[PDB]
Amino acid sequence: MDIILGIRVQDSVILASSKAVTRGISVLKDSDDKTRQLSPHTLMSFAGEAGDTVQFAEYIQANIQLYSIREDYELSPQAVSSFVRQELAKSIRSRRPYQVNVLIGGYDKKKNKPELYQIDYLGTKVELPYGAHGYSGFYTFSLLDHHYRPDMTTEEGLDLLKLCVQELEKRMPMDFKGVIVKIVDKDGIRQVDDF
Amino acid sequence: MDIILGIRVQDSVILASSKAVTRGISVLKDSDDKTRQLSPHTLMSFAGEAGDTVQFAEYIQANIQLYSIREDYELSPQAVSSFVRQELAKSIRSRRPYQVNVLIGGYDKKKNKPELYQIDYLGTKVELPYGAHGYSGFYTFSLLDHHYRPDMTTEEGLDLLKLCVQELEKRMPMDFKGVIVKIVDKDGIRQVDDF
Amino acid sequence: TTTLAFRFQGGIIVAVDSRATAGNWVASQTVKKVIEINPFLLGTMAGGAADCQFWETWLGSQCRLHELREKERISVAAASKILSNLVYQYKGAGLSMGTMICGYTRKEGPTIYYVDSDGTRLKGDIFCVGSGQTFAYGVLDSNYKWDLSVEDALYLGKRSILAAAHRDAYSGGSVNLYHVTEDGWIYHGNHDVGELFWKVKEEEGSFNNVIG
Amino acid sequence: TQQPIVTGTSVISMKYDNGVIIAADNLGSYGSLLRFNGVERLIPVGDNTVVGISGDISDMQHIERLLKDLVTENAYDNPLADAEEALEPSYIFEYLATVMYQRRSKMNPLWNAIIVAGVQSNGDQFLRYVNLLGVTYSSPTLATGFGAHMANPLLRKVVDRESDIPKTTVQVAEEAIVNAMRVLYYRDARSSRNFSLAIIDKNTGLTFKKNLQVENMKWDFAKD
Amino acid sequence: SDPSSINGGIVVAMTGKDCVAIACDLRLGSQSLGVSNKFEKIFHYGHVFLGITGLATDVTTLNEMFRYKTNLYKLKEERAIEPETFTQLVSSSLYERRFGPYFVGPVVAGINSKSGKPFIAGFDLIGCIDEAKDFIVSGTASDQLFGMCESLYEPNLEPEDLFETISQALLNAADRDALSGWGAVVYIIKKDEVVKRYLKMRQD
Amino acid sequence: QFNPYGDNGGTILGIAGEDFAVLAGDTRNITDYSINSRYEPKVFDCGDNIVMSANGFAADGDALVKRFKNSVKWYHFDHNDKKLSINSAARNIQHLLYGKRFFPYYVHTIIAGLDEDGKGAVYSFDPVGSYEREQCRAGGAAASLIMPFLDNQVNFKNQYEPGTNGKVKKPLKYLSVEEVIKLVRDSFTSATERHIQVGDGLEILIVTKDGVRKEFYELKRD
Amino acid sequence: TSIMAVTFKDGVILGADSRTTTGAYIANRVTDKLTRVHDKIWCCRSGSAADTQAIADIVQYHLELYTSQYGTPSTETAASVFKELCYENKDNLTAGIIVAGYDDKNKGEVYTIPLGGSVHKLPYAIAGSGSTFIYGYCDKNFRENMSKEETVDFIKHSLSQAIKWDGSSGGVIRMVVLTAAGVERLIFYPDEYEQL
Amino acid sequence: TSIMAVTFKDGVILGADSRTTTGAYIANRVTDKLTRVHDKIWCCRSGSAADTQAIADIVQYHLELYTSQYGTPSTETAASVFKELCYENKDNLTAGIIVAGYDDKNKGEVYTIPLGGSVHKLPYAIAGSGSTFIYGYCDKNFRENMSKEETVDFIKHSLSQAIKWDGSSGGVIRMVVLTAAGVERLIFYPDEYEQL
Amino acid sequence: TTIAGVVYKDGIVLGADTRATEGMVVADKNCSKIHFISPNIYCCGAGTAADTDMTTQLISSNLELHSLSTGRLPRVVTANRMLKQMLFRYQGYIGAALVLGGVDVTGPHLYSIYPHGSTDKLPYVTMGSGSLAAMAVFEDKFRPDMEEEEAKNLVSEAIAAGIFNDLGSGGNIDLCVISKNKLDFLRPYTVPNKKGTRLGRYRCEKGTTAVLTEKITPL
Ligand SMILES: *C[C@@](C)(O)[C@](*)(O)[C@H](Cc1ccccc1)NC(=O)[C@H](Cc1ccc(OC)cc1)NC(=O)[C@H](C)NC(=O)CN1CCOCC1
Ligand SMILES: *C[C@@](C)(O)[C@](*)(O)[C@H](Cc1ccccc1)NC(=O)[C@H](Cc1ccc(OC)cc1)NC(=O)[C@H](C)NC(=O)CN1CCOCC1
Ligand SMILES: *C[C@@](C)(O)[C@](*)(O)[C@H](Cc1ccccc1)NC(=O)[C@H](Cc1ccc(OC)cc1)NC(=O)[C@H](C)NC(=O)CN1CCOCC1
Ligand SMILES: *C[C@@](C)(O)[C@](*)(O)[C@H](Cc1ccccc1)NC(=O)[C@H](Cc1ccc(OC)cc1)NC(=O)[C@H](C)NC(=O)CN1CCOCC1
Ligand SMILES: [Mg+2]
Ligand SMILES: [Mg+2]
Ligand SMILES: [Mg+2]
Ligand SMILES: [Mg+2]
Ligand SMILES: [Mg+2]
Repeated sequence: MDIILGIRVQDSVILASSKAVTRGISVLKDSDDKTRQLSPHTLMSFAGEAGDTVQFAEYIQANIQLYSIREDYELSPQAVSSFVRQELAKSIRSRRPYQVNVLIGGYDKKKNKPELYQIDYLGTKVELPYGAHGYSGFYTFSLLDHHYRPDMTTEEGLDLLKLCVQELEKRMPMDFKGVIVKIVDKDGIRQVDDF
Repeated sequence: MDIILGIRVQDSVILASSKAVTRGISVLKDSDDKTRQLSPHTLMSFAGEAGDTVQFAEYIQANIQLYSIREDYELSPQAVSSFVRQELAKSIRSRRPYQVNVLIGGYDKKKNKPELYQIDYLGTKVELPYGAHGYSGFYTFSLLDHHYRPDMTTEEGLDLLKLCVQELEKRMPMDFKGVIVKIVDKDGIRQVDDF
Repeated sequence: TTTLAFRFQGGIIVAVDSRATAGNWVASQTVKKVIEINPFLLGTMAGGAADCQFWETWLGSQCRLHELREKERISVAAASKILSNLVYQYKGAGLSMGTMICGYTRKEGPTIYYVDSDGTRLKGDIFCVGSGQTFAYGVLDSNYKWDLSVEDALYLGKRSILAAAHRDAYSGGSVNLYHVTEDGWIYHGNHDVGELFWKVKEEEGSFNNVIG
Repeated sequence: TQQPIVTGTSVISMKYDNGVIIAADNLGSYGSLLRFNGVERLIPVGDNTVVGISGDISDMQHIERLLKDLVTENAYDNPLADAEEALEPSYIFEYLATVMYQRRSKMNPLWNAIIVAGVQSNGDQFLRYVNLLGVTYSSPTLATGFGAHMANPLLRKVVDRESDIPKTTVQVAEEAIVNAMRVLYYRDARSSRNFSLAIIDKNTGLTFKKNLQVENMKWDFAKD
Repeated sequence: SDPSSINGGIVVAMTGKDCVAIACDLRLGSQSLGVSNKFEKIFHYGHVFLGITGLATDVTTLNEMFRYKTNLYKLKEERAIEPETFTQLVSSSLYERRFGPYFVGPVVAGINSKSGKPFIAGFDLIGCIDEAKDFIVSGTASDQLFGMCESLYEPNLEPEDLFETISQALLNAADRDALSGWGAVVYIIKKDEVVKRYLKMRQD
Repeated sequence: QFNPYGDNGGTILGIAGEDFAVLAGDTRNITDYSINSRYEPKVFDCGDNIVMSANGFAADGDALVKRFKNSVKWYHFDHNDKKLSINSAARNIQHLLYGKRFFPYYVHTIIAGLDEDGKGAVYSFDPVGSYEREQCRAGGAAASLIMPFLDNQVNFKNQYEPGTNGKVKKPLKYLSVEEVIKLVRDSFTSATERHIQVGDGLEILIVTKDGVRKEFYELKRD
Repeated sequence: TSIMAVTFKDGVILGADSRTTTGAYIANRVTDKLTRVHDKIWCCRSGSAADTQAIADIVQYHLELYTSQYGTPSTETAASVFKELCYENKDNLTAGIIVAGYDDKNKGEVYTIPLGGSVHKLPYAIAGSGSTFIYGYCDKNFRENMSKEETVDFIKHSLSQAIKWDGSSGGVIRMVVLTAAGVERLIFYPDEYEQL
Repeated sequence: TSIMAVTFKDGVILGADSRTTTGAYIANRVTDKLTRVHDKIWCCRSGSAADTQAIADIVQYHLELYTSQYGTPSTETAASVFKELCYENKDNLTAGIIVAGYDDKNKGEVYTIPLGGSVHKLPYAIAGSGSTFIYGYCDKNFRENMSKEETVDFIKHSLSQAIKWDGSSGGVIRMVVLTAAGVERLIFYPDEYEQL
Repeated sequence: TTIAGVVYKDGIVLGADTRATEGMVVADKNCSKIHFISPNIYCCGAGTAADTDMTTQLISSNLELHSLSTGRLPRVVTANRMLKQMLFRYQGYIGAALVLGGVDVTGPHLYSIYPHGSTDKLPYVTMGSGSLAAMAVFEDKFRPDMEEEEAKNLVSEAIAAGIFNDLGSGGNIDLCVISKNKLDFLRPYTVPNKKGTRLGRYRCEKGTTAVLTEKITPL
């Protein structure tokens, strides 16, 4: 899977993730959602090797959903990200590691703050105002370095994200078939259906 | 360079050639014309390794233009294609071969017939009703097998070509930034500026 | 191999070629690339002949145990995921498998899942898998719409395999057709490319790249 | 996976009207070095079977012990160990064949080529081959390694098909084997002059001949 | 990678009673991709016929080369080259590229104009002459052709009996090869008439 | 490095008749340019009116045949002496072969017999156990020489009726056992002439409702 | 191969086995590895058969042309020509050659030319695969100014052992005696030397 | 390494050089390669120093435990234990061991165990890199039922030659004499053996 | 291939099989392997077949020119030198393995020449895949100074051993007898295998194949 972006604004986290699923010379699908809801206020996007990506996402989802039932409580985004990192850090020294990179965008209902975590397949975690995995970051980080402000609104975040996706459509060689965008705020997770 | 198509209809040959020039992770240009006019009624499109493509095209162009001045006469498309094939067949056993594939679309003013030649970097020549180089042919030949007729008009040829370019935009992984289209008929060579 | 399956107004169409190769050696031209799991489930086969034949036969056994245990027809989603979770366990070992789990249940309606040997599992309306997928995609994508009749859909699938049987050196032999509806699957014949090609040429006025 | 170190060369054999003959030279080579000149490579099992072994000598010695141990084990709780329930050539072969194929399938082969020669209870001639890959075959003449290329052509002129076996006497067969051993000494760089020969006959039993030598050697054409 | 099986295709030749036959398929591909179904592999220089399988650029180059050589031959000798002589010319020409060869499998066929004797021959890529009376085969389905020819062929066939034999040999051999077929041509050659027939075969 | 595989040559041929089946194979066993044996049988009666051959690497072939024969024995024990049908035998062989998917039996297997309707059957397997029922199959070294001839002469491929010129196909008339044995012998004579690993002898096993019969023919020995 | 040249009172004697191998197959069991480059200058050949023959033929040509212009060449001169070829073409050759000759002035002389292309003048020399096994024996048993019969026995015993242990050596023992009296060819068969 | 064991009238004698190398560097010039596995069963060690020490220590343990239960083991028994270790661990070991011992019943016995793990009972045995050079010499000079002084000389001369030609061998020549009389250790220095 | 030669009392007998192969397939069953060098010298050829044909032809051509200039019959030593020196120059890449036999002013001579340029001068030689099978027959039955019909039989017997026991070799047996008084080129000397008889006629009847179009042109 190719491009996954994330941006944390004033009161929300926005995750943009490409729709293309290519194998070899054929684009097999152009409407693929590269995300799983882990809990009502925590969303994880993912990209990496075929099979491993979904298998890993669904496995994490299952574990967080089990935690939610057992304790009748939602884990903080910080807690979920630390759980995910440990799973990847365990994975990297396995017989066959999970080749999956992830972004975790969550809204911490206790602190009333949006939070964005970037984690690679080695288990390298970082909290960021904006993140990306793979080649996308080479273009998108310099844009966001220029245009980002911490106090931006969700609409300003979406405009700044359009400017990222346009630059990627201009300068990247692969046709990634546009992006599905999702906003994570105090009211939960919703999909922007027109982008 | 990626996609180059050709289609011979009733009274003309139409060549479509992609505009993208990519190096690595960046699309350096999105308006590149992958063709050279060899003579007033003969056009050659080309694709292959960087540098080699243009160097080879311009070298052929120079030689045909020299022939034209010396004899005050235009070589037939059949003659130009045979000259080009020999150059590639000579090339393949060189110290460093030209890695270039070509299509030669010409209108033979003697026979009053359009002619399309497909030649690869080994010097493999074939006359065809429609041709392609690289991965494009895997999608486009089956379309043209279905839809082509020998007695089609130039407008019918352009519609059939749009259907080829749409299928390539749907199913190929690389963004080739659309195609420049050129028609070769009894009146010479002209570029379709809106496609 | 060339296998396609697509969703439309009046169900699912599934069409496959019938050739098996060992390099450039044509090993057979009368091979069955569709497994009839039950009266409502089909599986297509592309890739390793043994890997497909074995694990898709095994899939049919696991679908039977589900309906004994649960007194209910297995969902296409569940059937496809048994196979995807299986191949994922064998990931890296060198299984070669490209398959399409096509079926109907009341719960999900007509459904197609693409599953392959490196773990990818995808729901969709159109798929083409095999060495000749690109050739089939070309014809299929440019004549498709939900609108299509059962007569036109059956033909388009037949024709999209013929297309690939022609151009792809490793596809051919014959076209096996299936139509899946709410009442189950229905076989729509074995069509030898030897006779079909010349009939389709004559009647359709296509394949003008050929001498005949 | 290993590599053979100390090695034995050709084992040759054939059927004749009443039994079988088998032969092998007494050399243990260490590459090009002709290291051990007193190595016996024909190993009898009972009074009705001789197992001829080529290839790695350490693996041969292992196989020798397995056969020695097989005789011990067959005697256990067996009042007919020296009569109806004695070990047969066919039993001894099938055991070795099982072992050889098992070992190749664990990627840890016994680095040998074996010919089991003998006579069965009913008087039938037994002659069969097995090697490090578990490949088995039978023929009126059998030979391992180098002998397959030079001995078999000569021995097949005496017994070309099955119907020639009753026509071949023990004298004709023994001459052919000794003739073949001379030819191998001229032409195999990893062979020796000294060899052992064994005849297993349905009437006269097992005759084991030690310290034979290649003789009647033509070298006179060299001086020119 | 292997130059002798990139493009694909086959040639077969046979002798009969006062006649020879040579035949070839029409496919040219890039491995799996079929490109052309009009790529003939049989050429002629006077009354001598030459079939060539293998790498298609070399097939074309050698055709152009032997046309060149046989033209100069005719100008100097004041007569058309004979099959026996042409066979030697092919062998020489291939062997002069011994350590950088043309990746081809040529097949000569014709009737000696003076003696009236039917003649065929075949070559490896460096020019060793297979000089057989019965039949010569070449290409990606050569094994298949060898089997078909050995069981179907018999000596001294009349032209139209021979046509059926060579045609069935080609068609059934091609249908067991992924890189052959897509059409076929058969030449029936007699001392002073040549019949060229295109065959109807399955187009996969 | 140790290579666990080898090539013992040989060539086999199965043909299904209307109420019979044949499985033939040459009796030559080789390695490289050497002949090991001029008579080493390759096609075996496995019981229950089933004949089998596993041509290729003879050790893996012997192993497989041995395991299937044993499978027939234990099928009788475990299911009250029930006859193993040819279709059931074929599925059992798929599992035997696929069991060694990642360290294969280096052989091409063919079984022949009668189906449960009394009609002739031939099943054909790749090394890792994919299979299919056919009317006709050659396997091994000279399979590329023989199969095209069988397409032409058994299934009447590319054959049409004189006078119609390509319009009407030659009808698919059934072949008698005497007719089939002629094709097998001539197929092996052709394969012997043109393939260096084929020769010495031909052994044919014929399966009918009455049982398993054998025939043997000389082949050219060079 | 087992080869040796040994100086003695009356001149020098060359010795060799007769085996030529292609892997384990003895391609020629009666090989003549003692070759003549001049009337009384001979050589022993070990290594590639093609390389040593090609060299020996070129040396024979050079010394024939030397003789035409400057009379009989010295044994040292022959050795120098062998060296020049072997040293300058060391990357393409596998040749180990012993050069032995009889002058009247210098008497018997032995020069050995190993793989490198270096030259070494010695009282005797041993070479070839089978020579490894007789270093101990030859060093203990060699004396200077031996008689003809002693030197024939010294070579016969030495090569007998080299043959016994080396599979690459075998067949007959050929010798070539170089003295003022002339050139004598000797042969010794297995039945004679094996029982020593 | 140059090592040998030789049976004679009164029993058996083991012999060895004293050089241990790491490439061209002589890591130990006074090495003791004759090691004791029982009162009158000793061995000569060649190959990897670590492997042969590890083996010899394990054998010493096995024979000590054999002695505790079943009394003095035969020389054949000691050889079998060495063989069992060397054969079963052939893929991980580089060990060439000669086993030599004195029974009263059997007298002197010598068993050699080369790289394969095979066993060979012999009148005498030679092994190690330096042994190649003395096959010729030892075969010509060995006799059965020699005296003690003859066998000491036979070993001294043989290893003197092995040392002279092999760079991997050198230093002192150690010997160990095994007879009914007991166990005697002998040493011979360069100044003595080089002048032979 | 099985090629062989012997020196007999009056001269030389050369022998060869007739099987040419590609892969594991037999391309020619009656292929000629005994080559003309000069009227008194012939050469059997094994190895890469093209290299065998062209190497003998080039040396035959150069000896013809040599012989025209000197006016006397060529010698086997010069044929041996010219082949040897060429094969050596090409360092084994010209894969010719020859048995060279002929009769000079100096008597009969037999050589074996290897691809790398080594030659052995011998009273009997064998080469090719079938050389061991053939050499076994010579080690069994050869003796010096044989009569003609005896030597013919021995070589024929040696080629046969190769034909039957070696899969590389087959077909007929060709001999070439060379003496001072005659040259006898026997092709075939023996036909040890009959051509297999076919029990059916599988040839199709006229109009069975499907044609699209037709063209006729006269000459
Ligand atoms: C068009 C094609 C031929 O690619 C299509 O995919 C065939 C699908 C098919 C499905 C069911 C039954 C029969 C055929 N596939 C084949 O014909 C495959 C192609 C293939 C070969 C090898 C591999 O290897 C990973 C993948 C795909 N052909 C086979 O499976 C053939 C008959 N058997 C073998 O090649 C045997 N080998 C043995 C070693 O292990 C791999 C299989
Ligand atoms: C101990 C022995 C017998 O090997 C001795 O050294 C021989 C010296 C000799 C033989 C004949 C005439 C004159 C002198 N040498 C041989 O018998 C050589 C062995 C050898 C082969 C190759 C190389 O190095 C490349 C070194 C030594 N035998 C040959 O030369 C034989 C005739 N030819 C081949 O083995 C063919 N090979 C094929 C691979 O490329 C090299 C030549
Ligand atoms: C001829 C000689 C002196 O080499 C003889 O064989 C010695 C026997 C000996 C030495 C000391 C005590 C007992 C017996 N062997 C050595 O001196 C060995 C040489 C040798 C090294 C390695 C191998 O095979 C893996 C075989 C022989 N010397 C050593 O073992 C020394 C102490 N250690 C090293 O050279 C270190 N190497 C590093 C690379 O891995 C292997 C050990
Ligand atoms: C036993 C046999 C058949 O090998 C014998 O030596 C034949 C001698 C012979 C001589 C004159 C005319 C015909 C036959 N040799 C052949 O039949 C050779 C065998 C061979 C094949 C391949 C190689 O490769 C090093 C060596 C020998 N057959 C051929 O030469 C055939 C006609 N051509 C090819 O196989 C093509 N190859 C391509 C690669 O380069 C070598 C020639
Ligand atoms: Mg196809
Ligand atoms: Mg085909
Ligand atoms: Mg044959
Ligand atoms: Mg020897
Ligand atoms: Mg010829």
